[PDB]
Amino acid sequence: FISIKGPELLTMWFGESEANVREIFDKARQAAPCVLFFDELDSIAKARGGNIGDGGGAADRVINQILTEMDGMSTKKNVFIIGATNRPDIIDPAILRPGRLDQLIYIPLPDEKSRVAILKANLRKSPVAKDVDLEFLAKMTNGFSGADLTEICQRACKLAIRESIESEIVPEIRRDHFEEAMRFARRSVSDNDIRKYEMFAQTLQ
Amino acid sequence: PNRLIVDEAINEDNSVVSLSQPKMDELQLFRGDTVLLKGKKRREAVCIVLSDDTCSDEKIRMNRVVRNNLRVRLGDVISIQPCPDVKYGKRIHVLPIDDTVEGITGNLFEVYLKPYFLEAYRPIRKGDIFLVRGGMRAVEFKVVETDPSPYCIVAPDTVIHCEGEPIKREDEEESLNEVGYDDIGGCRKQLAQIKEMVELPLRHPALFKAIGVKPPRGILLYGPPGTGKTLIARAVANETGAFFFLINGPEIMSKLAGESESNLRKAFEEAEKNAPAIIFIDELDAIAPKREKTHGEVERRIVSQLLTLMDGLKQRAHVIVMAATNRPNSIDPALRRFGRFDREVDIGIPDATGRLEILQIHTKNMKLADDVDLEQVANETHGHVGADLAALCSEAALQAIRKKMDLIDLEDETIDAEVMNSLAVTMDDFRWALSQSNPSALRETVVEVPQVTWEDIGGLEDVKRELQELVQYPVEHTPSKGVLFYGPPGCGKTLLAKAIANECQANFISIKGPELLTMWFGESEANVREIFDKARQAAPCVLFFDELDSIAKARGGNIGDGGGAADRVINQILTEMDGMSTKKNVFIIGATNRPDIIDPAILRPGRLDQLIYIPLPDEKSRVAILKANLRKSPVAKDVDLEFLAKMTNGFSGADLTEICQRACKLAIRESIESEIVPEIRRDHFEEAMRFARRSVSDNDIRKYEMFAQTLQ
Amino acid sequence: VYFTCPLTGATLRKDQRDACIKEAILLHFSTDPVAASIMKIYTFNKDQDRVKLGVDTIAKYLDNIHLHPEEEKYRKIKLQNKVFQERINCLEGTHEFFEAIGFQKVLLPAQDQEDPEEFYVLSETTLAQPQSLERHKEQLLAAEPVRAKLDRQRRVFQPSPLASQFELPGDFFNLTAEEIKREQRLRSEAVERLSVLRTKAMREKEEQRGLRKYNYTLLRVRLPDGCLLQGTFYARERLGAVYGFVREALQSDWLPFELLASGGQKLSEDENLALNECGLVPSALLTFSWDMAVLEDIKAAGAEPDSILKPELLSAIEKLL
Ligand SMILES: Nc1ncnc2c1ncn2[C@@H]1O[C@H](COP(=O)(O)OP(=O)(O)O)[C@@H](O)[C@H]1O
Ligand SMILES: Nc1ncnc2c1ncn2[C@@H]1O[C@H](COP(=O)(O)OP(=O)(O)O)[C@@H](O)[C@H]1O
Repeated sequence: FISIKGPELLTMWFGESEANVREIFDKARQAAPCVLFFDELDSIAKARGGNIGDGGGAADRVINQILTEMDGMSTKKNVFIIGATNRPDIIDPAILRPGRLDQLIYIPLPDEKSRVAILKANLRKSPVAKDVDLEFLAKMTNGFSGADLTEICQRACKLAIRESIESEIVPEIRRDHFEEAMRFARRSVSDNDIRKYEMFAQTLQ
Repeated sequence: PNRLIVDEAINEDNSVVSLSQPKMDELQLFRGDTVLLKGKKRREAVCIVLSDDTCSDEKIRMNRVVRNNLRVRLGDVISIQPCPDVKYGKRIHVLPIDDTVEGITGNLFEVYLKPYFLEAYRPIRKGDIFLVRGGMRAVEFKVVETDPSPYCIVAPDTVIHCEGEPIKREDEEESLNEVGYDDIGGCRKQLAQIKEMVELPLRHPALFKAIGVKPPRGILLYGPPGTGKTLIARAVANETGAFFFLINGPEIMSKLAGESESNLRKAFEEAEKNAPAIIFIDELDAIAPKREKTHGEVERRIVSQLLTLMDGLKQRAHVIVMAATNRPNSIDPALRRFGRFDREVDIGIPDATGRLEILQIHTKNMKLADDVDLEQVANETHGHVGADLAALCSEAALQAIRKKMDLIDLEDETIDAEVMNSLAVTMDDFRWALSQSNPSALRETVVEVPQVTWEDIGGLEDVKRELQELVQYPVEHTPSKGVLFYGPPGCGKTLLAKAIANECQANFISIKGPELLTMWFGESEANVREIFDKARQAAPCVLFFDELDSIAKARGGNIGDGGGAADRVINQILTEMDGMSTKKNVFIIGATNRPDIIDPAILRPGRLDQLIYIPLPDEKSRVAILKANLRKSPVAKDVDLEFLAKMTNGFSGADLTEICQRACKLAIRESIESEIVPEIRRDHFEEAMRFARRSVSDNDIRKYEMFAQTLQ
Repeated sequence: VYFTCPLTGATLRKDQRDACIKEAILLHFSTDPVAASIMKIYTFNKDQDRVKLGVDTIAKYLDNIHLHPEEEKYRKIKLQNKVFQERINCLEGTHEFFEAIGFQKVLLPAQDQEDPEEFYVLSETTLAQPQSLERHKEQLLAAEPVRAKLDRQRRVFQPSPLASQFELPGDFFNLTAEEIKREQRLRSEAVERLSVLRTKAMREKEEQRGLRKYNYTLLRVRLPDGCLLQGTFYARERLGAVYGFVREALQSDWLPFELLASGGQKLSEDENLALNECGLVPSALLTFSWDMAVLEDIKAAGAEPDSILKPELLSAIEKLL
């Protein structure tokens, strides 16, 4: 797994060092089998202004070099490219043409059954008391992301550990530890951000 | 038992040492009792013991004069043996050391020994060496005869004799005028970092000889010239005992091909022969400049020779190489690879406290007049480094010397000690020197602890608590490492960042619009990496990015050119933030007056996760603001600040300040006109209110409230 | 630290003071019940503000009957009165005082309740002569708590030169693995503490750890004749009590002298400063010297000042080992 982050794409543009794009794809060719993950694909469009910018398109030096390398990469090298963005509305449409990242998958906030599954999965490493109501927590955390549900379970784990250590100066995480964890956990994704994502997904039909 | 580790002194006096009280209680000795200290080579020294609130329970604090008499160094262990049997002396014969009595004559007893011992009751042992400062010289004396033996206490009835030639210093005796730790003022933290890295492999070399893991091979000290880069390297070598070898770029580069590389590798061989040793290479950027800058064979070959000599340190046991440069990015990058010079320390520029300490160091031997205020001088000498404060003291001394020596009219090879004894440097002489001195580090950014406190900020009681919780929680018990402030201008955004830095005693790094714009305009956004590296080196610090939208506005803001919300500098800032951990003791604060046009990336999880709204002050806050602004001036009882606050409903904190400042100016003008009234009267505020206006409109408040509700 | 019990002369430690004095006051009732109850009211009760209000309220009840001795409504002091309950009934020893100065404790029917109430009723024998209660009123109001006096334990010592003769082992200067690892850890922790970003509250929590260890001091004086004079003082004691202590020890208590502190600051007899303000707590050595005026006469007359202390103290001199 090769992790490529927005800051790398941003530096290449501003420093006129797009040759580093070849290094990224060359590493994937040499690391094969591998998955080459391009995070923050929106960073290029944002570098050109993103929300404001000029009157033109998203095409630029860095995306042109990236697209060129993608076209020259064969599936016979066992290299698969995955992209991600939090602002799909400003991604250069060229990257979505056949031969590139033509497949689009929407990853919404977890729903009622998924949030319970997330809370349960995070607790496989620790005993959970029978008084813990994970479905109740999932019902309250309607606006929470998977990252936020993990903090709830992990914080409850730390709280149970704190009590366990103090008892020797406990065998499982109790309901009180999850209810206390809820006092600090917050949703990271606002209602306005959710509507932006749902409207885009609806636009794609 | 009854033995402690030798540490640095707090009290500079040469006859006293300090213990932690619990050890004085175990030794059953009182504050002021005389004790013997047992050192190496069957030597001992006699001194008075006190106590303080800072000495460690297992350490004894003593200065250089006491350590030299015991032939011990910092980190060693000595025994403490109370000696209440010490009696008062009858006759003591003291003679100077020749090395420090040169060019000076006259009656040394009347100038130095008499006031030093008179009614001081200092313990003295035969063979002791002690330092008496005065007359712009540092003159040390050795005791050659005591009527009681082997030690006594000097009394007002004790005869002090001094007859004979000065004593030639013995080869085992070190001069007290050699630079040590007590000669370094500011940058205490940086010196502590060098101690951690360097003193252990030099004082206890066996810990690294028995293992395959080598101590740090090189330390790169960087910062403006005149900050103490060489002084630290010399002080560490002199205090630990390691042989100090001095190298510099020009000395090597001035030599011809072959001779140049020979001298460079010869010095390394000598360090091994004299190990433990420290090799200090000054002007590293001159001896090892970036290769792409020249076609000369000598410049490339010297870099290659230095690279191999650094790598050879795995064989040259107990040799540590230190280097000095102006900036870590001005040297051939090969030197900074794993090993070699992969560790660096930012010395920086002394702040007001450090500058005062430096001035006090340079005046060790100087007689000052009662009107001299070195703290006031340190506050005015902004942009000066230790090299400039050294020149400042010298110039002030020279002006005082001319004023009096033109009256003495002594034309000879020496100057009488009595003439120097009566010479004092007054405030007029420092003031003159300040006018002639010119700081060498005025263009470089000065980073220090701000003087803004919480009493200077009116209102915002909840924001004050929030900032204290954000910094205190990760220390008392993922915590956020940054906050964005938004809202109308002139409400205290900057003061909030400074006040939290003040209370924490943290360094404040102020980045303003023009600085962000300069980096964008000149395509030098790479400097953002140095800014974040400074934030790490300055830790604990608060890294404040003001006017985050200054570039977006400069490029159009409401209209726009070829860009939008993101730019060269903001994107580099985002890059570096991802590499900073919550454990780096750096708190990043941003501010903007136009959150609708700011790159939203800065608020994404892991960055500026905290978001605080700063509204216009309410009625009770406006009163608090007026009182804070007037806290530094006399105000008449007829001034009704609550009534004013009731009227100035739409005024920001900055707008209320204009009212206070206008009233202050009017009071000053009236007082001056009367002399050609002693406090600010209501009439001055009533006039001020005729010109002051609110800077924030009602429509602008709605814009901020909508954003606040959009993000929650 | 040692104290003398003011009522018995017994030698006590700092913790034994209340136990002995309280017992002495309870026994004193066999000699003078009024004096014993007065000491009991001030000594047993730690809250002196309530004691001062209690004895003032008692003084008012006594003056009320003094103004109208012919009116029976002033002869009985109700123990359930709001002012009596708050100031008098809450203190130990106030009931014993009333009985000692001629009041009988009785139960009388209430003017509006079935349950009898408690009263102190003055007898005819004492009511006939108000001068007795007037004297007892002043004896209570002018009183103070009984507290054991600090024992100075005046001693003179002669240091033995033998205490300074000791040789170290050859391995004395060779530090252990724990001493070297501890020192390097302290260096790393010192650099880390300078690097930590913390608020003032966390800074004070650590600094405040050094604030509560001492409230008494032992002082020593080094005399020109080679003798050491020692004694015990309270941390709040004034410099004038040290000069008085030394004057009593000197062969000539009238002969002017000065005491110099261990920090080089001269202590004047006319400076009413506390020992914990001058830096003489929990312990300090002072340097003794005669005034210059008398030293000039001593030298001019050919007299060797070979005796500083009175023979009455020197005959009991102890050695330091
Ligand atoms: N931080 C400091 N503290 C005390 N003195 C300093 C400091 N920095 C510089 N000085 C003084 O300035 C001078 C430095 O000159 P030099 O030995 O060439 O060192 P450098 O040029 O590397 O700073 C010395 O006189 C030194 O005492
Ligand atoms: N809350 C406040 N309390 C007291 N004074 C304030 C406040 N807000 C603004 N001021 C005044 O406004 C001036 C500028 O404040 P500053 O924080 O620099 O504004 P900004 O952060 O918008 O640049 C300060 O000198 C101060 O006197």
